[PDB]
Amino acid sequence: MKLTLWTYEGPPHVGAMRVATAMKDLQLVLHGPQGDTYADLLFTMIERRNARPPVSFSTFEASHMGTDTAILLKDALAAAHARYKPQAMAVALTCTAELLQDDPNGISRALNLPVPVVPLELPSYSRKENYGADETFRALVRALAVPMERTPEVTCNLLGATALGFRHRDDVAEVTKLLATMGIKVNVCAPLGASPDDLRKLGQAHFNVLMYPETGESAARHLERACKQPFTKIVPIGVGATRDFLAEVSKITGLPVVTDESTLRQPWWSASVDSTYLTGKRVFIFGDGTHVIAAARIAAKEVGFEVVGMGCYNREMARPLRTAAAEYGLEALITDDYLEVEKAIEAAAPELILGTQMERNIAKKLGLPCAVISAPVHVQDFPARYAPQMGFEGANVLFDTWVHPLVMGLEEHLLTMF
Amino acid sequence: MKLTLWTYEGPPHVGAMRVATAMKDLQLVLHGPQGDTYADLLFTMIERRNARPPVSFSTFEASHMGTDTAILLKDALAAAHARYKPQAMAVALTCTAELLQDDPNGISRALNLPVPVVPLELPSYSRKENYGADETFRALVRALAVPMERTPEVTCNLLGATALGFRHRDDVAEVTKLLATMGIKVNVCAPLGASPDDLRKLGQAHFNVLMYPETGESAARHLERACKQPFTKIVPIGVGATRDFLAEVSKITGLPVVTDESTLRQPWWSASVDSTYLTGKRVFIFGDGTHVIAAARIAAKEVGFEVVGMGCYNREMARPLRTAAAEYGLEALITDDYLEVEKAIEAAAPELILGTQMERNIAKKLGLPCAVISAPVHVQDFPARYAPQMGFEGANVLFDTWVHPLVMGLEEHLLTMF
Amino acid sequence: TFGCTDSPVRRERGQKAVFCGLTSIVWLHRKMQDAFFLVVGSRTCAHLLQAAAGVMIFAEPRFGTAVLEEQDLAGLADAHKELDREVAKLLERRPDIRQLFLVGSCPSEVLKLDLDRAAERLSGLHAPHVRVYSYTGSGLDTTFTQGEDTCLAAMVPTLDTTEAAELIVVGALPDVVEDQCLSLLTQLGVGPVRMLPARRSDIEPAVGPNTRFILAQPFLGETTGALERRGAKRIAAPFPFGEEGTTLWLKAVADAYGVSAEKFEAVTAAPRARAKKAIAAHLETLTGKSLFMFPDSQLEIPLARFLARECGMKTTEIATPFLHKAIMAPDLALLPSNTALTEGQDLEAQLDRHEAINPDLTVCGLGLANPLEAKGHATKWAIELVFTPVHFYEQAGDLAGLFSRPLRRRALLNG
Amino acid sequence: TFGCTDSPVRRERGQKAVFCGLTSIVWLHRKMQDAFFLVVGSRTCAHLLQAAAGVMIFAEPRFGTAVLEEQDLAGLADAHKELDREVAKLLERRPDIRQLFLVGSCPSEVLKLDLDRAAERLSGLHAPHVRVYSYTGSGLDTTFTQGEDTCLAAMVPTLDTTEAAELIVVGALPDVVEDQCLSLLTQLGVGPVRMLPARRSDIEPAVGPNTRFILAQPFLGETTGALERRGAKRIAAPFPFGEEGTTLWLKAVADAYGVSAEKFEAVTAAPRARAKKAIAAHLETLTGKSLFMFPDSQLEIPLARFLARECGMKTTEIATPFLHKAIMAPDLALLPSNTALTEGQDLEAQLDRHEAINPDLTVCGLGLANPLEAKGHATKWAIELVFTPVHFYEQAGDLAGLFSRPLRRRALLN
Ligand code: PMR
Ligand code: PMR
Ligand code: SF4
Ligand code: SF4
Repeated sequence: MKLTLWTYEGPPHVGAMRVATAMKDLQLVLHGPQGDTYADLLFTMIERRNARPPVSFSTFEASHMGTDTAILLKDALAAAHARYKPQAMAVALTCTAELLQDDPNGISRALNLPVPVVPLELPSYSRKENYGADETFRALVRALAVPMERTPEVTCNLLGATALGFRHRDDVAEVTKLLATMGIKVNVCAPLGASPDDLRKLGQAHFNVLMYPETGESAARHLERACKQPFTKIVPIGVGATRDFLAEVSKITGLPVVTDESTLRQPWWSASVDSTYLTGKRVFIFGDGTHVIAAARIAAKEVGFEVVGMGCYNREMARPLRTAAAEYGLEALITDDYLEVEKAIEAAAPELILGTQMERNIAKKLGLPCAVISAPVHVQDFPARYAPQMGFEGANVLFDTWVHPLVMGLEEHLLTMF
Repeated sequence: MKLTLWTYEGPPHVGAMRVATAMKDLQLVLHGPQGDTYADLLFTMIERRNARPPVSFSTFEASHMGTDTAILLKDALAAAHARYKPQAMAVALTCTAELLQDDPNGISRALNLPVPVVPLELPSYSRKENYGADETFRALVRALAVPMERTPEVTCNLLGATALGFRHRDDVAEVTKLLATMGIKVNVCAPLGASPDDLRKLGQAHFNVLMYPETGESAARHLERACKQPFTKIVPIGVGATRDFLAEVSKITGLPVVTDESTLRQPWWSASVDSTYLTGKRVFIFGDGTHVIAAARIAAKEVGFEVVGMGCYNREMARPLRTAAAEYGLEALITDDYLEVEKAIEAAAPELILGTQMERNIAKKLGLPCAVISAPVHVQDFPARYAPQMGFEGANVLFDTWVHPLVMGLEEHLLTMF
Repeated sequence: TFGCTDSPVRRERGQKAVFCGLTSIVWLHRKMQDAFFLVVGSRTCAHLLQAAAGVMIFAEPRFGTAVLEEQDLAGLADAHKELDREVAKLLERRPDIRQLFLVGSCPSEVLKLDLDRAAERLSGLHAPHVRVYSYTGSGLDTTFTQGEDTCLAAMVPTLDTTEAAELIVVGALPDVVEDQCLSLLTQLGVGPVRMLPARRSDIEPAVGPNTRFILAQPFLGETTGALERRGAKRIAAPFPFGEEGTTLWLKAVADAYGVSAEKFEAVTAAPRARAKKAIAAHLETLTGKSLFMFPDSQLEIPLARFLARECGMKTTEIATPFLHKAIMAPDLALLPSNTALTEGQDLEAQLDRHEAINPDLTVCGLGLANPLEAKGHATKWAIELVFTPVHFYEQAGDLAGLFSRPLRRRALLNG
Repeated sequence: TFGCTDSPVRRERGQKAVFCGLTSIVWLHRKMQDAFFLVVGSRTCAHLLQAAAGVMIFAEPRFGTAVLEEQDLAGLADAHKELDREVAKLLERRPDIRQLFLVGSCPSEVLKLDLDRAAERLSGLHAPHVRVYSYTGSGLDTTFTQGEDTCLAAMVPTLDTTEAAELIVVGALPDVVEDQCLSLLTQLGVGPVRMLPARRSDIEPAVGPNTRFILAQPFLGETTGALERRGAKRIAAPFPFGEEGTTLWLKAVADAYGVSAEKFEAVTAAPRARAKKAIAAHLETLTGKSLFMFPDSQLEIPLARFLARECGMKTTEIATPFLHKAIMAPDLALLPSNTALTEGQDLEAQLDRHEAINPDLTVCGLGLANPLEAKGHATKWAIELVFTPVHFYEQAGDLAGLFSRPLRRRALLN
C-alpha cells in the first residue's frame, strides 16, 4: 500500500477513455462499478466537450455481484451497439473488475456483434493513464490498420493526439500547417478526430508524425512493421526542435525543408535587450517526459535560463529524459510523488518552475514564479484561444507564457538598490 | 497649470511618431530640444522594434538658440533626406518648438527638396497623442491620395493601424482574414506597413475599413469626400460586433457575408456550465472610447457580466461613449484623471476591472481582479504570440483574458460555507 | 393537486451516472476538524478524490488513500499489517487527528478487506488519543451523499450514553446555517441542542432512550436506524428548504418540546417574511417553468417540493438514487400529485423520457450538464446543492437563485 | 601605454540621443525621503517621467508636473501667480513635504519663467516648514545625470555653516553602497563623514571653510563649484569603480586625513582581495574584447578605465556628454593611451564611426540598443549603470558582470 493524496496520472482505464473520446464512431465499454462515471466529467468539464464521452460502464454494484457481473457486461456491450451503431467497439476492465474473473474477450466473442470489438488489457495496479491510452490506441491500430498502396501524393499520419491532451487541439493545427508549407498533407490524424474506418486507411501514408510518444509510441512502432512507415523521433516543441523535425521529415521524404517564418517572433523577443535579465535564471522543469525534454532545450538554448532540475512523472519516458538531463550536467528526477518533487525544488532553489498544475501550487506555497508546460492541467489550460506548444506559433506562446510570471527588469532594479 | 502624475496619452508629436514609425519610406523631422528622443524608447523597448524610428529631432540646446534654431531645423530636414532618400517627409513642432517663432512650412519650402514635405499642425498644449496621430495621418492622406479608377476586384483600405497600437499588428491580420473569407482583398493598410507611394494609390479601393476611429477617423472622412469611399462605422471587437461589421460590409459591396466559424469557441465557452458563475459579475470598464464601447457589449451580451461603470480618457470619443453608456443605464465617465477613475471604481465596488495599465495598478491596490483592454499598455501587452482583439480569434482571446483574473466557481463555493 | 403519497414510483436499474459515497469526504473533512479520512482503495479512488477536491487537494487536506499495490492482492500478502503500518506512520506525524475513518471502496470490498475488524484492532492500538472507525463509501454500496450517512452511522454505537432528553440535529450543515438553526431553536426555548457531526471529536452528542433527533438532510437512513437502536426517537418533518419547509421543520420540533403557538409565531414571523420576500425576487423567472431532476443526492424530492410550492414551478419527472419512504413521507405529501417519481436510473431510458418531456429546467450532474446544454436544454448542475448554504430561512432566497440563475443567463445570452 | 591626460578630445555637436536631466528625479526621489520634485513643463515632461519611472509611477511617488496650459504661455507675472496657487494647493494637502524642488524644463525656460525667484518667494511664504529650491533639468541645459548635479548644487547655498573639519561624500548612492562607504572610512579612522544628499532634510551636511568633500560620481561639476564657493575643499580621486578605483579613492581620503600606510593596508586588504576574486570570474569572456561607449551619463571614462585595467578590455571610442577636465583628471591618467575620446555627439557621424570600428561590446541608450543588436552588435544598455549598486569593493564583480552578461547571453543563444 502507498499513502496517496495527489496522482499525476489516473488509472489506465481513463487513458482508454481518452482514446475513445478522441475518436468518432467508436464505443468503449468498461466493466466497472457504479461510480466510475466520475471520469466523464474530465471531458465535459475540463475539456468542456459538448457531448457525453462514447464510454459506458457495466455498472455492477452490491445487489448484482457474482454471476450477474458477467451478464451486466454482456448487456452493456449489446446495448451500446444497438443504440449507437459504431464502426467498432472496445472492451476493457476497470481496477475493481480486474479483481473479478470475468472474461471480456470471451463475453464479447459469444455476443457475436457485426462489428469488431477490440478487447484491451490494462493492468490497473502496475500501470497508469498514459499507458492506457498508448495501449488502447495500439490495440485498435493492430486490429484495423492494414497494408495499402501509398497515396499518389506525399502524405503522413499524425499519431498520438487524444481527448484531454495538453494543447493537443492546437498542436494538431500547428503541425498540419508546418507540413502543408512543405507540400505534405495529412492522411489520418489519430486517435483525435479519427474513426475506426480512418484507422483502416492508415497504411496509405508515406510516414508518421509521432506527436506524443506517451500516447502514440506503440502504434507508431506497429505501423513501422506492418505498413513499413518511418515515424519521426523529434517532437517539434521549440524553434530548434521544430527545425530538426522538419530536417527529419525532409530525410524521410526527400522533400526540401520549406518554412514560413513571417510570424516567428520568439527569437527576436529573446534576442532583444528587454530579455537580457533572463540570462542564467535558474529553472526547475517537471511534467511528462516529452514536454520536459522540449522545455529544457528552449530554456537553455533559446531563452538563456540555467536548467537546475529536470524530471518527469511517467517512467515510460525515463530513458530519453536521463539522456536529455545529462546534456545539462543533471541527473533526472523520476518520481510520481509530488512530495519528492517539492523536496527537489526546495533543494535546487530555482527562480522559475516549469511544470504541472501540482508544481503551480508548490510554487505558490514557496512564493515562486511558475508556468504550466504539461498535463495534468486544470480548465484554464484548455483555452478558448489558439494556444499551441508546437511549431513556430507555439514558440511565441511559450515565450509569452514563461516570462509572464517573472517580475521585469525595472522592478528587479528597484527591489535591490531602493 | 495642471498638476499631473499620470497621463493616459502623451503629447501630439508622439502620435505623429506613431504614424511615421508605422510607415515605411517616410522620414519625420521634429523641431525639438535635446532630450525629446526619449520617445524613441517607446518603439524600441515596448513595441520592441529592430530599427531606429524614422524620426529625427532638430536637437536645439541653450548654447544654440535664437536664429540658430531655424538653421538647425533646416539642417535636420536636409540631412534626413540626403541619408535616407524617403518617398516623402513630414515636419512638425514639439511642445517646446511651439513656443519658438520658427515656421516649419516656410523653412521646408525654402529648402525645395525633391519629395513632398508635409507640415503638421499639432497643438501640444490643447491636444494629445491620439489627435496627433489622427491629424498626421489625415495630413498625409490629404497630401498624397488622389481620385482614381476603382480596382476590378472588390478591395478595401484598412485605416487607423499604427506603431505602438494596442494589438494593431494582430487586429490587422485578423480583419484581413475576415475580409478574405468574404472575397474582399486589401488594397492598402495604412498607416501601418504603408509607404508614401501606397498612400497615393488609396483611391482605387472600393471602400475603407475604419479599424480605429481615434487614429483614422479624419483620413476616413477625407477619403469619403475625395475618393467617394464609404467607411465602416462598426469596429469588429466581439462576436456580435464582428457579425454587425460583416453585414455592414455586405451592404457597402453587395457581397453576401461568408464566415469561417470552425475556430470560434467563445460562444460555447460562455454558454458552457463552467461559465454560469460569471452571470452578474459587476464589471467596471475604462480605456479609450473604441475599446470601452466594444468591451461593454461583450461584457453584457456575450459573457453575462453586469456593467457597473463605463468611461474613456479621450474626449474625442465622449459622445459615442455617452450614447453607448445610456443603453446600460449608466452615465459615461469622461476623464483623463486617474484619481477620478479610482474614485468611480471605489464607489462602484466592481468584481472585475477592464482597463489600461493604470487600472491594473488601481486594481492591485484595491485587491481586485483586472484585465487589460486598451492602451496605454506595458511591454507584456505587446506579445510575441497571436493576440488580436478583433474578429473571431479576438473573441476567443478576450474570453480567456477576462476570465483569468477571476477566482473560479469551485473556489468561490469554498469561501463561503467552509 | 398536491400529494404523491400513493404515487407509483418507478424502480429503475441499469447504467447509472452517479458519484460513489467517497465524494462525501470532500465536504465531511471540512466540517469534522480533528478527523482524517483514509480510503483503502485504488488509484481510481485517489483520482476521484483529487478531481472532486480541486483546489482543496493543495490545502493539505485531512484525507488520503492507501492505494493497493499488486503485492497487496496476493493470498499470502498480509495487507492488514501493511494497513497497520500505513496508519501507524500516518498517525505518527499527525497527533492532531483524534478520529480516523477507514473508508471502504469497491476494490477493498471485492478483495474482502475486513476494515471493521481493522478499526477495532487499531483503536485498541491507538487508544485513548485516536478512535478509529470503519464505513463504506464504495460505488457498490453508496451514492454520493450516502457516504455522509454511512460515516455518521459508524460513529453512533460509539457515542456516550445519557438519560438526558436533548435534541440532536443530524446532517453536516455549513457553519452559518448550523448557527442560524441553533439560534432559532434556542429562541423557541428548545434545548440544549447538539449536531451530529460535531465540529470537534470531543463534543459529539450523547445518545439515550430520551434523546430526540431531527434530520436536516434526507439521505440519513442508516444514521436514523443507528440512533433508534440507542433508543433515540425521531421527529418527522419536511426538510428545511424554503420558508415553508423551514417553518414545518421548526414547527415539528416546537410541537415536540411543548412550545406554545404564541412563542413559535413570534420567534418565526420576521425570519419568515424576510425569506418569502427574498424568494419573490426569483418568481418572475421561475413561475410556470417545468422541472426535471436526474438522481444524484436525495435532495430532489424536498427541493422539487420547494420549487413547485414556493417558486411556481411545474414538476415532470423527479428522480432520486434512494427513496427512504418513512423519512420522505412529509415531503411526498406536499409534492404536486402530477409528479412522476423515480428511484434509481437507467441512463439511456431516462434521457429518452427527458428528451420527450422537453423540460424548461433540468437538474443533473456535471457529466450530463454540458451535453444537455448543447442540445438546447437549460441545466442546473446538482453538485451546487450540496456545496452552497441552502437550508433554513436566511438562505431561502439564495436557494431559489440557484435555479433562476441558469435561466437568467440563457435569456441574457440569447436576447 | 596608459594615460589620456593629453589626448585630444573630439568635441561634437549635432543630432543627439540622450536623456534630459529631469530623469534624475527617478532615482533622486527614492533617496531623498522628505522631498518633492515638481517639474514645471508640458505633457511631454510628464510623459517622460512616467515612462522612465515605470512601476514607480504607481508606487505613490514624491514627484509631479505642473503642466503648462495655454493661458500660462503668455504673461509672465500671471504665470508666477498660477505657480504659487498650484504650489500652495500641493503643500496645503501635503504636510509631509519638507523640501520642494521646482524643476526647470525646456518649456518653462523658453517661457523665461524665473523659478529661481519663485523658489525664493515660496521659501519665504512657506517657511519654516517647507524649504523650496529651484534647479534646471531641461534638455536645453542638462543630460541625464547632470540633473542630480543641478539639484544638489541648488541645496548648497542654503546648507548650515560650520567650522568643523568634516568629510562630505557627494553623490546619491544606493543605501548598501553608502553604508559600505561609511564603514570603510570609519575603519580608516576618518570622521565625521556625511553624505550629500542625506536621506532626510533634517540631516543634511553643514559646510564651512574647513570642510573636505570627495565626489562619488563624475557628473558633479556644478555641486563642486558651489561647495568650493562656501569654502569647502575637494579631494581629487579616481572614481570608486572596481578594486583599483575604490582603493585609489579611499587612499586619497586616507592621505588627506593623515591615515598611516599600515592602517590603510590592514583595513583595505581583505575587501581588495575579495573584489579582485569576484572580478576574476568575468575575465574569460571580457579579456581582449573591444569596447565602445556612446555618450549618456559621464560614467563612461571611469567605467572604460575599470574595464580595460581590471577586465582586460580594449577601448575604441569612449564618448561622454560632458567632460569636466579637473574632475576627470585622475581617471584620464589611468585610461589606456589608444582611447579615442569624444565630448558630445553627432549621432549619425558617431554611428558611422561605430560601424567602421565594429566593436565587440557597445554601451548605449535604450533608443540605440535594439537597433544595434539587430545589426549583430552586442550591446550593454547604459541606464543600468545608474540603476545598479556599482561603486566600491562589494559591487566590483557585479559591475564586471553587467558587461559580461550580454556577451554570455549572445554566446548562449548561438
Ligand atoms: C522614457 C522612455 C522609456 C521607455 C519607453 C522605457 C521602457 C522600458 N524600460 Mg526604461 N524606459 C524608458 C526610460 C527609462 N527607463 C529607465 C529605467 C529602466 C531600467 C533600470 C530598466 C528599464 C527597462 C525598460 C523596459 C523593459 C521592461 C521593464 O522592465 O519594465 C522597458 C519597456 C528594463 C530593461 O529590461 O531594460 C533592458 C530595466 O531594467 N528602464 C530610466 C531611468 C531614469 C528611464 C529614463
Ligand atoms: C470527479 C470529477 C470532477 C471533475 C473532473 C470536476 C471538474 C470541475 N468541477 Mg467539480 N469536478 C468533479 C467532481 C466534483 N466537483 C465537485 C464540486 C464542484 C463545485 C462546487 C464546482 C465544481 C466545478 C468544477 C469545474 C469548473 C472549474 C472550477 O470551478 O474549478 C470543473 C472543471 C465548478 C463549476 O463551475 O461547476 C459548474 C464549481 O463551482 N466542482 C464535487 C463535490 C463533491 C465533485 C465530486
Ligand atoms: S466507484 Fe468504487 S472504484 Fe470507483 S472511485 Fe468510487 S470507490 Fe473507488
Ligand atoms: S525638459 Fe525638455 S527634453 Fe526633457 S521632457 Fe521636457 S521638453 Fe523634453
